[PDB]
Amino acid sequence: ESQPDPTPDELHKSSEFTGTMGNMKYLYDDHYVSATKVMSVDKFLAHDLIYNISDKKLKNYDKVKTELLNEDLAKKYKDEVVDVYGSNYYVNCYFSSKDNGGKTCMYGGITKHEGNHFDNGNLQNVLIRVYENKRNTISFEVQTDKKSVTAQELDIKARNFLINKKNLYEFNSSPYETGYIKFIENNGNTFWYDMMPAPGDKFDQSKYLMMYNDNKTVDSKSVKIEVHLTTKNG
Ligand SMILES: [Zn+2]
Repeated sequence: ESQPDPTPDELHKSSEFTGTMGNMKYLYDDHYVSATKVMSVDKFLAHDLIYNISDKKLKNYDKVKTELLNEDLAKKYKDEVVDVYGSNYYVNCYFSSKDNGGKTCMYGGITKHEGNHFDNGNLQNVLIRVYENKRNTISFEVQTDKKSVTAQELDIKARNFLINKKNLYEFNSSPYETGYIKFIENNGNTFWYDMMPAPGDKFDQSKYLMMYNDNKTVDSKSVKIEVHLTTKNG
């Protein structure tokens, strides 16, 4: 059923990462694609959808391609009016079938608009508990207007806060050696994401963000979230 917690040896270690941690920071530091009530207009590969979404803030794009885990998911949302929220990238973002106004790429992040908001139009607060070397040091809330929200949206908001509050990611490296965010649903199901880059000297943004392609959603009103960091080295 649910995924078992991380084994000690499998968590990515920042000490084994030789690239620029700033490239991971970029993906979560006040960085995200957002849109409401849109419908896809085109496709590239069988598992993706293309939307006309403009970079409101910093005019960097007018088109967005989101890749999904499979062809079924893409077909399911193809003609639906949806809301979008996710972390985008530009390096190795591929479009056109020889040819096929900037463009940007991302994974998952879509939810149906209809019936997915709160009656009183208020926002739902989600508590995030932070653990450092097995100690709950701080806890804070992030918000969403969606009853059923993607795990990606909640993750992004949580890391954005920790970047500023705890300097989660810096340009050169990170004060933490290990890190993973865990979700606990009200039906008992659990799952987690590794918050550190794979070992080596070159961070692959596209490959990392791919973990969101399942378009996983959770009930904002009842889900629990825990961030587990260690400085177990230094
Ligand atoms: Zn909506």
